[PDB]
Order: sequence, then structure tokens, then C-alpha cells
Amino acid sequence: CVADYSVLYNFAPFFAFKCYGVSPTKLNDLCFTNVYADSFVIKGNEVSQIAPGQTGNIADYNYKLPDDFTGCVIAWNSNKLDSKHSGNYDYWYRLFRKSKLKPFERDISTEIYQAGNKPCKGKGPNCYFPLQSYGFRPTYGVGHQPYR
Amino acid sequence: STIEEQAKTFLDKFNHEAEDLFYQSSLASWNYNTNITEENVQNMNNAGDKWSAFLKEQSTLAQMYPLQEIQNLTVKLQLQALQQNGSSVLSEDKSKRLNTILNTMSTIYSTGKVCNPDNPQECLLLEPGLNEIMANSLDYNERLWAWESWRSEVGKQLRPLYEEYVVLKNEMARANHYEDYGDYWRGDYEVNGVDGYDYSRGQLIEDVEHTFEEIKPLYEHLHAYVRAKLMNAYPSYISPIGCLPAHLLGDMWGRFWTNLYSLTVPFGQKPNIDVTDAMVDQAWDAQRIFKEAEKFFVSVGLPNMTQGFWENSMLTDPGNVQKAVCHPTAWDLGKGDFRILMCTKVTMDDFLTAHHEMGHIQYDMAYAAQPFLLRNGANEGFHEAVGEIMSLSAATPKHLKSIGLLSPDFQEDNETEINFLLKQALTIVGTLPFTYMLEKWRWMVFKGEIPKDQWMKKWWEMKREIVGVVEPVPHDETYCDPASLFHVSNDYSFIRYYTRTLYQFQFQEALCQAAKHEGPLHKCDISNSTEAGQKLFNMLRLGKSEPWTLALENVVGAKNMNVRPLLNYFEPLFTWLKDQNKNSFVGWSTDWSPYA
Ligand SMILES: *[C@@H]1O[C@H](CO)[C@@H](O[C@@H]2O[C@H](CO)[C@@H](O[C@@H]3O[C@H](CO[C@H]4O[C@H](CO)[C@@H](O)[C@H](O)[C@@H]4O)[C@@H](O)[C@H](O[C@H]4O[C@H](CO)[C@@H](O)[C@H](O)[C@@H]4O)[C@@H]3O)[C@H](O)[C@H]2NC(C)=O)[C@H](O)[C@H]1NC(C)=O
Ligand SMILES: *[C@@H]1O[C@H](CO)[C@@H](O[C@@H]2O[C@H](CO)[C@@H](O[C@@H]3O[C@H](CO)[C@@H](O)[C@H](O)[C@@H]3O)[C@H](O)[C@H]2NC(C)=O)[C@H](O)[C@H]1NC(C)=O
Ligand SMILES: *[C@@H]1O[C@H](CO)[C@@H](O[C@@H]2O[C@H](CO)[C@@H](O)[C@H](O)[C@H]2NC(C)=O)[C@H](O)[C@H]1NC(C)=O
Repeated sequence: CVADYSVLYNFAPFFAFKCYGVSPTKLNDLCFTNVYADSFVIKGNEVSQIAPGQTGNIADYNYKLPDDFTGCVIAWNSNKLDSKHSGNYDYWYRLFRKSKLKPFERDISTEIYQAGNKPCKGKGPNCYFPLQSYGFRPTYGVGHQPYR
Repeated sequence: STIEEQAKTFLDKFNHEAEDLFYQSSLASWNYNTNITEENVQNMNNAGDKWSAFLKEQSTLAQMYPLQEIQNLTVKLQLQALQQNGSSVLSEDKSKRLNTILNTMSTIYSTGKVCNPDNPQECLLLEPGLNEIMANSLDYNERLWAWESWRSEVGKQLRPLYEEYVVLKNEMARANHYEDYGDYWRGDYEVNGVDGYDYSRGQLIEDVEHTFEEIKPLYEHLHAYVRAKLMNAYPSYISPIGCLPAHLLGDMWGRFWTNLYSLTVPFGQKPNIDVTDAMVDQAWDAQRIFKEAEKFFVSVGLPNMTQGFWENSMLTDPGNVQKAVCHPTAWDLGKGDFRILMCTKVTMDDFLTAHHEMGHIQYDMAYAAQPFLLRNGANEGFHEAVGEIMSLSAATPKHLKSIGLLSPDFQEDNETEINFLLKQALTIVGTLPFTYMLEKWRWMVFKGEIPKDQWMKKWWEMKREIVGVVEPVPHDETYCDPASLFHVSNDYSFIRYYTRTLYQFQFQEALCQAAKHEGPLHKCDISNSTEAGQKLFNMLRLGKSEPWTLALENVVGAKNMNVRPLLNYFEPLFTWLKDQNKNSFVGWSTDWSPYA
């Protein structure tokens, strides 16, 4: 299909437009063999963790970018879209994982494993749910608001 | 496998949930504070119940991990805090009675009240009508009558309640490790483990006594001046060799003698230091009173608040249909949701309180990167000291003249400096001996030293000598002055005031030294100088990760509190203070009583 990147600029006032292998201004004058798009929502303070080589809580367990990355990263604020007073617990993220995650790989698991020494074999000592939700609210400040 | 990492793997699991629960509890509290309704208080109590219950399970969970494999100060503090703050040692038969006695004490302090002498008309509470007469209304008979009516209507029936509460609280305290309930309040400044910073709770009492002895030479001269002025005003009862009647202290229990300062005026030709008129003159409203405060904070390096803070902060009492509380209180809702609930309309006191609240908010903001359980770096003495020093620095006439609150025509002559220094002294040295006496008396009571039938006997024995204030009416064991207090009935410590009294002066002298400001401690203006602001921000962001003694050494230098900043802050005042006090009797007659 014809890939027009002009519709992306006026769609939203993005505050992060990092591009690694291509200068953004030339994006309209290039052709590519294949294009991949991935979408997810995270908190503000984790936005910096989406970069090649960078190591953090999200990168080590949820989404790891390979060093040989030639794409672009776009992030724009979506606080008013998904903020509720009760709590936006519908979104979930992995609180902690036993092992490192391979780049460009995903893990869908919720088995309560023993993060200790004595085998838990169920909820108890150092045996916790891998996933954990969070209650986004409109009254929250920057860093604890939904970001697309 | 080692318990050191097991503790952290348990911690990070519940840290987010604890943050969310604390945020929800604070949200319900702020909602009830803004919305005074039965459902709002129900939501307060329910959210508090969930938070307390979660702390109840967290206490056992922390007790599961032994503390002998823990060496990190962060992990040690986080594990120990939940062990005691989320559990109780008293059994149901005793804990239920302790809670009931606390609730009854609070109710009797609030519901129990007295009003106009011999009149079944509309009445007023302590602060609205009684403590108002004690504070500003300079009238011997009214203050003398109220000073005993309030205690006979509140402290009288609360005396057995206060005694039983002392016994129950001691039963709670001595069980686990403490020797009294005063050991609980002395633990706010205890430092152990770290080399070069060690402390003992027993030595804190000695330090307080030494500070009282240090302030005694100034306080006796202040007492002489106050007694001379009282004899000039009311020679009928006050003797030239006796103590000060308690009612003639500008309040019921003498802490801030600001109205008593008016009678003891050094110079009648005092120029205008009041910028309350300038608030109307220069079009000052609720927003601006905080806006120039933020400008001053930025000029010293402290960043301002976000627009979201201003869109969730109540700077003016709503009134109308949904009434609220005008008491100054800065609110930190959690997760960067700072709020406020106070009043700032037309007065300079609004400006000072705005600086107070802004300093508190900035202090809480600085350690946001610290862990939630370590967000208790807000040492009450240090926190109040920062809040007071920011207002003290912003209250200098140089800053007001530069901003526009004052004018360069007005000058800091001898009359002006003596006047405001002595006005501050009548509130600082006015409360220092009384605060020390109250702290020592309550420490001894919780230790059981004071007999239950001789509470007022020892109280007045110390008041006549240590405080140099004798009761205007023959108060006896029937009533209980401490029990008729808000903090005591609500079971609140008062060592905070005594600690902050010296902490603020230490902070002020440290700021002036770091900024290398040219001027005395009573005219230290560091508005556009941010050099001391850098070290202040470092101390602010230190949080509860280092001992407060270490921060004091890094900023002030002295691990323990020192009166020398107070001494050289009041030295220009002391020059005039010496002249007008050696004429009168420096001592006081303990045996003499105002009631003939
Ligand atoms: C262990 O758990 C206990 C509770 O179980 C925690 O105790 C709480 O500690 C906080 C932190 O100090 C307390 O919050 C402070 O309360 C002070 C008491 O004020 C009372 O009186 C005023 C009237 O003047 C009332 O309006 C008020 O509602 C209280 O009833 C306040 O004075 C403090 O405010 C100060 O700071 C703010 C800035 O935030 C300024 O705006 C103010 O002017 C003032 O300078 C503060 O709000 C809380 O009250 C304590 N609770 C109880 C029940 O005592 C321990 O902290 C915790 N220990 C840990 C976790 O280590
Ligand atoms: C005692 O406990 C404290 C509290 O956990 C330990 O502080 C921790 O120190 C490590 C090492 O710097 C921090 O890891 C860092 O993580 C960030 C991402 O969050 C990463 O970018 C850095 O490169 C680094 O890996 C860790 O965050 C920090 N803890 C907290 C809560 O912030 C301290 O190390 C402990 N003492 C000892 C001797 O280990
Ligand atoms: C801090 O610096 C500011 C910036 O110059 C000062 O504000 C100006 O001060 C001069 C002289 O006092 C006035 O003529 C200007 O009108 C002021 N500017 C504004 C916008 O009001 C301020 O006075 C300085 N304060 C201190 C304490 O040095």
C-alpha cells in the first residue's frame, strides 16, 4: 500500500519522535520491504526505557529492543482518554519475572511461581502473581498517567 | 535464598498496592475534609479500616522475615516500621478500653465546654470564645474566670480519664520493649548503628534540660519585664517580686505571648512593619500570595508546583453550602497529587502561612524519588523548622521592599529591630520553659514517677520555679490542665515544638553561613541567593535514607541542637533587654499567689 506518514503528524501532538536509522523528515521519500507496528500503553516514567541498549524494569521483562534497530519510536499523551476515578485496573503489566526476556519476544503467563528458596507450590512465602494492575485516575500528575 | 533479598522480593510485591491503598485512604480523607457529609466520613473510616487491616497483615509478614540477616538501612527501616506501626501488643480487653478512653477524651475535649459567666445564652468553644478572651481580650476578671471554668468543664471530668489513659498507655508501652509511653515520643530522634551518629533517649531529656538552663538567663529577664508591665497595668494582684499569673500571658496556657507583647511595648513610636495593608494596596489575592512565594522559592533554587497542584488545591474556604475547615494544612494525596486546604485573603499572616505550606510541600516533593516506606524523611522537628525558616527569611523587610510589600523609606532603626525581635521573643522564649516543663512532666507521668494524686502539685511546683508562672486561682488536683488540651486529648506529642524551636534557628544560621549573606540573623535575606538553596535542596532530597544528625552535620555542623543561633539572633534585642530588666527583680516568688 501507499504509506503516507503525513497523517501521523496532525493526528496527535506527540512529545517523543525518536528515529534511529532514518531521519524523520525523509520518511516520505523512501521505500521499505516490510513494516511492523506494535502498540501498547505504559506509564510516563517508563517511556525512557523504550530504547535500544537501555536496561530497566520494563525492558528486562516486558519489551526489549535489539541494538540493531532501524525504526522509530512515537509516544503521545493519552491521559484524558483512559482516566477514571475508580481506577483503570483493566490494563496490566508484569510486576516481576524470573528470567530475562529475549528481544522481540513476548511472554503470556500468570503462574504464581516461588520467588524465594523453599518451593511455594501456591500463594504464600515469596510466591506472588507475576502480573499486577494499576488504578490510573484523572487527578494523577505527570508520570502516573496513561501514555500511548 | 538469603533473607536479605527475600525481604526485598516481598517488599516490591506489596509496595505498589500499599501506595494505592494509602492514596485511596488520603483521597477519602480529603473528600470528607472538603465535603462534610455522613457518607464522606463513612468513606474516610472505611478506607482507613482497609489501610489499617493491610498494615495488620503486613506486621506479621514483616515479622516472618528475621532481622538478623538484614544490614541495609533501607530494608531495616522498611521492615521495622511495619512491625510496630501496623500492630498492637495490648490484648482485646485492654486495647478496646484504650481506644474507648481515647475516643472519650477527644469527645469530652470537643463536646465538653464552658461559656459566658452565669448565662444560658449562645455559647462558644475554647478557641472561638474562651481562648479568644484568654489571648487578645486584656481583662483580668474574664481571663481569670475562664482559666478555671474551661478546666472545671473539661479537665475536671477528664482528670480520672487522663489518669486511666496514662495507665493504659503505659501498659501498652512497657510490653514489647519500651519503659514508658514517653519512650515512644523520644524515639523520633533516636539514632543508632551508624558510626559518628549515636543517640540515647535518656540523653534527650538531659539535652532538653540543658537547653532550658541555657534559655533561663534570657527568660528571667523576660519574666522581669512582663512582671513589671503587669504591675504597671494591674498592681492590685501582681506583686513586684512574684511570678506571672497564668491568665495574663496572652493565652490560657502560655505559649505565644503576642498580645502580652502589646502591653510590654518597648517603643511607642514603632514604624510600620505591617504589609497587611499592602495586600489591599498592591492587589493581593489567594493566587498571588502563593505566586510570589513560588517566585521566592525559585530564586533560591526550589522548583515550583505543577498546574495540576493548583487545579486541586483549595486556597480559599468554600463556605456557601459545602463548608470546610480554614485551618492551615498542606495536602499530599500521593503519586504527585499535592493539594492544600487553608485561607489567604488580605493579611501578612496569610503570606507567612503560604511560605510555611510551600516549604512543607517542597520538602515533601524533594524526596519523591525515595521509596514509599522511606517517605517518612519528614522529621516533624525538621519539617516544621523548614516551614518556619522559609517564612522567617521571606519576612525580612529587605525582601518585602524589593518585591514591593514595603518601601525603602522605612528603615531598620533601633526601635524597629527591638520591637519585632522582642515580639518574636515573647512567643519563642514565652513557650520554651512551658514546653520543657510540659514535656518533662508528661515523661515523668508516663514513667509513673508523678503520683496520681499529686499531678497538679508537681505541675505547679515546676511552674512556679522552672516556668516562673503561678496559677491565678488555687488550681488543685480536682481538674487537669494537660487533659484539657487538644494534643493531649488526641494523644499527640509536644516535643515537636521544643525541637523545632532550636532547629529553625540552626537552619537559619546554616543558610546564612552557606549563602554568606551580609547582615544579622534577624535581617538575613537570601531571596536572590541560591547558594544555600543548593545545600537545602540536598538536605530536602536526603529523605529517610540517612540519620537526621548526619544531615544536620552536613548543613549546620552540630549534631545536637544549639541555642547559639538563638543567642546571636536575639543579641541586638539582648542589648536593650538587659537595660530594662536589671532594674526589676530578676527572680520570682514561688510562694506568692495572684489570688492574694
Ligand atoms: C505510623 O502511623 C501513624 C498513624 O497511625 C503515623 O502518624 C501520622 O503522621 C503524620 C505525619 O506527621 C501526621 O500528619 C501530621 O499531623 C499533624 C497533626 O495535626 C493535627 O492537628 C491539626 C490541628 O492543628 C488537625 O487539623 C490535623 O488534622 C491533625 O489532627 C499536622 O499538624 C501535620 O501537618 C503539618 O504539615 C502540613 C504539611 O503536610 C502543614 O500544612 C501543617 O501546617 C503542619 O505543619 C501533619 O498533617 C498524622 O497526623 C499522624 N497520624 C496520627 C493518627 O497521629 C506515623 O507517621 C507513622 N509512622 C511511620 C509510617 O513511620
Ligand atoms: C540498599 O537498598 C537500596 C534500596 O533498594 C538499594 O538501592 C538500589 O541501588 C541499585 C543500584 O544502583 C538501584 O538499581 C538501579 O536501578 C535503576 C532503574 O531503577 C537502573 O537504571 C540503575 O542502573 C540501577 O541498576 C536500585 O534502584 C536502588 N533501589 C531503589 C529502591 O531505587 C541499595 O543498593 C542497597 N544497598 C546495597 C549495598 O545494595
Ligand atoms: C531579585 O532580582 C529581581 C530581578 O532584578 C529584583 O526585581 C527587580 O528589582 C529592581 C530593584 O529592586 C526593581 O526596580 C524591579 O522593578 C524589580 N523587578 C520586578 C519584576 O519587580 C528583586 O528586587 C531582587 N530581590 C532581591 C532581594 O535582591
